[PDB]
Amino acid sequence: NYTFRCLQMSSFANRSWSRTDSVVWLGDLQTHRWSNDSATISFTKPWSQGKLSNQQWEKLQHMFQVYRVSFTRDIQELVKMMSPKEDYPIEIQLSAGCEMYPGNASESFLHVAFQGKYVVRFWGTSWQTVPGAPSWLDLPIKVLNADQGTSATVQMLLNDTCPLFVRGLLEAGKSDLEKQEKPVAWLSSVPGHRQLVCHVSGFYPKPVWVMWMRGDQEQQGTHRGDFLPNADETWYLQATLDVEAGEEAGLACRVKHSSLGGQDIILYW
Amino acid sequence: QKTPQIQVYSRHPPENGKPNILNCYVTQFHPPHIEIQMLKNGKKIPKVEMSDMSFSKDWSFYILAHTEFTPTETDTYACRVKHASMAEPKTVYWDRDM
Ligand SMILES: *[C@@H]1O[C@H](CO)[C@@H](O[C@@H]2O[C@H](CO)[C@@H](O[C@@H]3O[C@H](CO[C@H]4O[C@H](CO)[C@@H](O)[C@H](O)[C@@H]4O)[C@@H](O)[C@H](O[C@H]4O[C@H](CO)[C@@H](O)[C@H](O)[C@@H]4O)[C@@H]3O)[C@H](O)[C@H]2NC(C)=O)[C@H](O)[C@H]1NC(C)=O
Ligand SMILES: *[C@@H]1O[C@H](CO)[C@@H](O[C@@H]2O[C@H](CO)[C@@H](O)[C@H](O)[C@H]2NC(C)=O)[C@H](O)[C@H]1NC(C)=O
Ligand SMILES: CCCCCCCCCCCCCCCC(=O)O
Ligand SMILES: *[C@@H]1O[C@H](CO)[C@@H](O)[C@H](O)[C@H]1NC(C)=O
Repeated sequence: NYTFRCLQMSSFANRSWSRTDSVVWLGDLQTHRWSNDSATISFTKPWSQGKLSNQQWEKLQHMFQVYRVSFTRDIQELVKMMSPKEDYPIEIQLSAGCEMYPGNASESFLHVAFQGKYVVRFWGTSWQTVPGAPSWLDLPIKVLNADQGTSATVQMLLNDTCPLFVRGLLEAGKSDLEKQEKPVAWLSSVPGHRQLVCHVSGFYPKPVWVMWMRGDQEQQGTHRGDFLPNADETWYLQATLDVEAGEEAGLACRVKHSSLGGQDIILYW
Repeated sequence: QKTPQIQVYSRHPPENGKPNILNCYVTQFHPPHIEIQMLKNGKKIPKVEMSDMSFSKDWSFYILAHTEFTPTETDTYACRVKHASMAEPKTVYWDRDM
């Protein structure tokens, strides 16, 4: 079940300074980037064009190129219109894409946050404010909905382009999406109760099991940390256990991960 | 305005004198404007690589910085973050285990 997420981050500091940067994700892998500094979208994977021909990709990119300039001027206009109630600095974020299922695969979304708060979505055939959003958004959204052409394009992109493109991506990026990288683990602790730490790094895909054991008995105090990214598209996770000094003996950290194939890592303290 | 969290950890098991990569993962902050440095003995490392900034489901931003490094037991390493949510830079030291 993969989610394809196009994330836009736009910052408007004043009338003479703004930037828009985007990143695109397929599951936990980055597939595109588009810096304010670049004229065109960059592939971050060899397969990032999915199954689109050179021509279809160029058309889609031209649309995004026009959109980036238009978006910028639109927000500048929305501020002029709504000011002083809403003035700089302004942060706007857009999260758009689709999630693929079995059979006929998809649900699309386009959510918009203003100053870090979710306020607007595209839904059905038009933009709408979400319940609880500030009333000053009323006129800007009516003004935005008056653009029937944009609405038609957004509906197409979400309903048709996004799932088709993503089907092609999943196909073309199959080997990477299914790559297996092996975790490496190591133990440490800080010195009367000791906190024991089992570090596991370099695994891909994300699902993993890590647990402190004493023989076959699971150590219930095992506390799993957050999944942390490495720069090389693998993961890092640590698992800790509070113990009494002179109790570490006998303890072991066991690691199960799909890339190991039955050869679990078991590291004895 | 959300204050950044900082986690510092190595790519591989830290072995003294062996080249490695140290990561500094900065998360849960807003607005996105931020300055991140990685330090060796309190001194800025010039070669630091930064991931593209992104944001989570809750709309808070995150970024990964990393740099090549060789642990020893004579050098300290840290990540230092300047953000509007804090009146002073926050430095967090690599704890030599992580
Ligand atoms: C992209 O995909 C989205 C869905 O995510 C499509 O959105 C739908 O668009 C259609 C038609 O444009 C809408 O259909 C209309 O529904 C009306 C009732 O809407 C409510 O009720 C339904 C449940 O029944 C809810 O799902 C919905 O959210 C609303 O609460 C009907 O009253 C309409 O009937 C009237 O109009 C038609 C002509 O348009 C006449 O034939 C009828 O006799 C009648 O007068 C109509 O059926 C639908 O509501 C939209 N769905 C949602 C969820 O909003 C986009 O159309 C699609 N775009 C493209 C280009 O593919
Ligand atoms: C982000 O990119 C845009 C578009 O390339 C830049 O916008 C231009 O800014 C210049 C100089 O300040 C203006 O004179 C132009 O009119 C702008 N062009 C358009 C079409 O928007 C912008 O400067 C970039 N932002 C940053 C902070 O570097
Ligand atoms: C409304 C977006 C639906 C998705 C349409 C398919 C586009 C796939 C290509 C991804 C590159 C887009 C880069 C982000 C551009 C932006 O949002 O500013
Ligand atoms: C606008 O914001 C930028 C970015 O912080 C700043 O450098 C500049 O001085 C500001 N003032 C104007 C109106 O140019």
